[PDB]
Amino acid sequence: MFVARSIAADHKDLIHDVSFDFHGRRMATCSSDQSVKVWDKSESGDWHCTASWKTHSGSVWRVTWAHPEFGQVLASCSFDRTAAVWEEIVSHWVKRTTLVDSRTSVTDVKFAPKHMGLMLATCSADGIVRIYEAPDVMNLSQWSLQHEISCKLSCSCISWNPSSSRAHSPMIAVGSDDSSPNAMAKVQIFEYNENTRKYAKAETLMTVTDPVHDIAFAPNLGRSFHILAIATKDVRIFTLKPVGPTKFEIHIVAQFDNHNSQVWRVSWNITGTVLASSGDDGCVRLWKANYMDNWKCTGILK
Amino acid sequence: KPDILWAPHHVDRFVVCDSELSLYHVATLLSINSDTPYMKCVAWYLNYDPECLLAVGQANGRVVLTSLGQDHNSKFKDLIGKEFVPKHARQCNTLAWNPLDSNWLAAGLDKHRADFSVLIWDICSTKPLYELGQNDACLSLCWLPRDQKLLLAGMHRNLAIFDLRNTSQKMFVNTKAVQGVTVDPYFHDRVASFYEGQVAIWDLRKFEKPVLTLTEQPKPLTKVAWCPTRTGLLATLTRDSNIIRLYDMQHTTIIERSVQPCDNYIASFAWHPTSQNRMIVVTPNRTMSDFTVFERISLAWSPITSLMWACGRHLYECTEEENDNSLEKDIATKMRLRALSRYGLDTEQVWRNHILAGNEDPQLKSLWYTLHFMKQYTEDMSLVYAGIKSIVKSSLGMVESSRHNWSIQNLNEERILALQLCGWIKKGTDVDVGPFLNSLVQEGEWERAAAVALFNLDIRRAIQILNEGASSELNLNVVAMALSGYTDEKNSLWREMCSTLRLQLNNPYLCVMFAFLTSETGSYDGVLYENKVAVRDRVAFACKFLSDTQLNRYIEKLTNEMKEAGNLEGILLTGLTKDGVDLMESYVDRTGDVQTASYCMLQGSPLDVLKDERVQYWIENYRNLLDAWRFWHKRAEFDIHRSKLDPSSKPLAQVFVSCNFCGKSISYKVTSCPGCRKPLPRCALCLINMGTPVDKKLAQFNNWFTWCHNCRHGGHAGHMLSWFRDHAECPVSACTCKCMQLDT
Ligand SMILES: [Zn+2]
Ligand SMILES: [Zn+2]
Ligand SMILES: [Zn+2]
Ligand SMILES: [Zn+2]
Repeated sequence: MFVARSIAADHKDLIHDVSFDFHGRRMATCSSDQSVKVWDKSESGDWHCTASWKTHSGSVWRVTWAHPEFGQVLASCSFDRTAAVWEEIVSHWVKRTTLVDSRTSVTDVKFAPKHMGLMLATCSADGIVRIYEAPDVMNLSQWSLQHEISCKLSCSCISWNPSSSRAHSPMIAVGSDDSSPNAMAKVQIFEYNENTRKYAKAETLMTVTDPVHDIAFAPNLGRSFHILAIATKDVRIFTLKPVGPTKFEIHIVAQFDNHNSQVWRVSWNITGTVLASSGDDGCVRLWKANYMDNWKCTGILK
Repeated sequence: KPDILWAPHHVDRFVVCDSELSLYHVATLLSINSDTPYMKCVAWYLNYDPECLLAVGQANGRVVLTSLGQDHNSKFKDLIGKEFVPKHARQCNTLAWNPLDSNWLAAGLDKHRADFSVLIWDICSTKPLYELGQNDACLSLCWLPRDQKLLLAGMHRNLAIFDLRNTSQKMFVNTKAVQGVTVDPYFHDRVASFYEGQVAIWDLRKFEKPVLTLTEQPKPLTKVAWCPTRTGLLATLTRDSNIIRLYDMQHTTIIERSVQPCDNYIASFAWHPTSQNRMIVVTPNRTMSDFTVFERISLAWSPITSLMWACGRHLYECTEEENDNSLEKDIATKMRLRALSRYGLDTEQVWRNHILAGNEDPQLKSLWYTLHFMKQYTEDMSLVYAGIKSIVKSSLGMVESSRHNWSIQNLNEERILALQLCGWIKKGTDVDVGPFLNSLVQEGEWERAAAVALFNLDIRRAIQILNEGASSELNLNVVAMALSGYTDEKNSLWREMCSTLRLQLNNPYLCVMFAFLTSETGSYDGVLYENKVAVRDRVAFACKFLSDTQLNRYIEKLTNEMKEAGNLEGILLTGLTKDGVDLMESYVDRTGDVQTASYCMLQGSPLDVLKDERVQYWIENYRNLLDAWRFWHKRAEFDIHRSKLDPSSKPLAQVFVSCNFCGKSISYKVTSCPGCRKPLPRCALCLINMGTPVDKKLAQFNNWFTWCHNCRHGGHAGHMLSWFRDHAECPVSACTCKCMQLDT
């Protein structure tokens, strides 16, 4: 039932991302010209341009937003082997702290949920995930890398757990994009035992054999279990019922090949009921659930 | 080895190369050139004139030109149809031309003895104009677009960088792949080389070793070409593969993507030079499909159920149906619609929330009618908020009967509370369901009324009811007149016939009536397990007929079934206890609704359910969702509701101001502090000390405190509002910061 439209915006170079803030009034798009720019929807529904500035030497792939409670910051990664932050001063943005501790290309950057503070997770092609901290919301010019996680493989995408119930310990999902002839799990999950005060490997999905492009976590909204979508040759949705690391009851719920190609990106709604997936077939297919608790398509857009 | 190409001057004009040359316009063919059987090498004229003019080299290796266009005064025909054979017979290998100077053109041949092989001849308007490389194999012949006296050649096992102005001047570099050697117009220093399923990439400035090496795919790569309207994009085609793999050369990692322009094997794929990244694939079955491969797509959702996706450079968006029909879209849209309609908040008559919820949903029909009943009874009255299970937990004094007496206060009173809550018995003690039946008949639910009467043992009244219903709006009287066969016979025609037809009926209520009439004595499991019939009526009938021991089985089994299935209609059985919480957890896990979860729980909850870690999470998450809506005032009203109906919730933790001499809080002379009576602060504008007295308005808004969180300068609300309306600096002299604009 989804109908399309066209957005009145003009760019020069190809852009690699789009990301709303928390309300849906500020997007942040990174262009192939190393130039990121921020739009701002107005009261009349139009989109204007507010800022733009070139980034570091590499090529930017990801730009993410932050919760409005902490101010207005964005984290962006590029092949410059560095991760950046940006704060509004009013509007001239300023660099605050370039988290440069990686010997490879930091593929992904993501922000931790609000309920625990200002953390951001990055891992590079070397296969080591880093977690950073801002233990003074006052000044953003000071960060600390507490935990380093060995992955014994590469990174493609990571995603946190939106769930904020006290029962659930913090969780993280690390992908891989290695097409080695051997077969190994390419998606793994880590937990955080407060007793050991460290991140421990919890569960891995052995059914994953091909390279993985993207991973996302469906928001909780008070549910009992968790919902996870993995980008592969086929879109797949897994649910992990809670039972050291907590044992997880894993069973598949969907497996979709209605693309005839390789899936690139996966996204979720605010509620966590509609999935939007994009692939090399040049179409965007949105999947929702039906009355029989069955996962089926709802619109194919191009 | 057929391929495809378009007219270099006309985008719409395309050429299909086969055993016979075919020209088509963008497909409708223009002409069929079957005058060149057994084609080996094909070239096109760099110059515009003549239109649809080409150069062909067959196995004989002669330089012959053929054309398909219609020219009335073609300027150059002495070369049109001309033939230029070599000095010896070598098979056709390659052929090209220089767009810099169309007069000179170069061709490649197979191995003769010691005649020319890389022979360049001008078509005029006999012999080659420029020649080199005697007794050698020229796999590819090409011209450098930039330097008009430069070209790149490929020997049997080497590639040389020579020049026209000096024949002996050349730069030869050894390599294993010399196939598919080309340089993109944008990439002047990038060279190509293909070796079966493997591809070798080298830099012109570093033409000594392969700069980049690609994976050796199993099927050999057939055709490899650069993107004619993209930067750093190259595509390589293989044999009998539906999808052609490609690489990204814009890195300086190379992203590898493959696109299938058709579902069948295509001999060659050619991208139109004029079109913007549009590719055309040709198969042996004379089918051509133009597929323009797209790039990676990004996605981003929005809190207004809107999706924004970037496909290349342009930005697009998807909206939410906007049809006011079908399934009322996703739960988020219904949630926003209910919040905008002030849903759940209207608590003076409970049941109105079912229309306030929008469409007619049966699940949000049992909840609000049950919730209305519970509140209505307790106003007159653990009593109601306990469910049927607790209500009949200590049930005693039920007597069964072998045969119904054809044709309610005799039941135990606690067993009648269940009947009262199940909507049959009115508030009063009358055992006459008369008003309920009259309301049912007025509502038009004739079959439901007939079922209620049969349960109430008025066969003649039920027959009259069915006749009246069938008077207005034909099978109703048919069933009703058929119904009079009821008896206690062992093998009655009525009995066997109705036992057969009980599954033959369509209306569930009629089926239930048939099953009850044909039910064997003692066992009534046909009626009590009709999942197509209302839970309410079945529970009420079981309470009305079943005994003590045969109710504690049915109630428990039904409650477990409803809890596992997550049916909201079972709240009447579960009640507002931990069991009801588990049922609501299943409902939220299924549907994803938190208003129906938050407002239901807050409606009369004893202070044990509200303390659960689950019943608080739903409220907190609904409040956050309301924050995403930017529905601030709706959230404020919901907070009033929750606070007045849930003592455990502690309001927000904020700032209180403290004195400078006492050191303690001022929150409960007005100007004097209540701690030790030392002067309170004063407005920067009135210079009068603050204070507030801790229908007639006791303490207006204009006299409240207000202060800058960076200055700690404060004053009355009204004076500060006026001052910052016309000015923009901190009211106190010598202060500097711009107080208002910090937050706005
Ligand atoms: Zn004081
Ligand atoms: Zn001040
Ligand atoms: Zn004042
Ligand atoms: Zn100030």
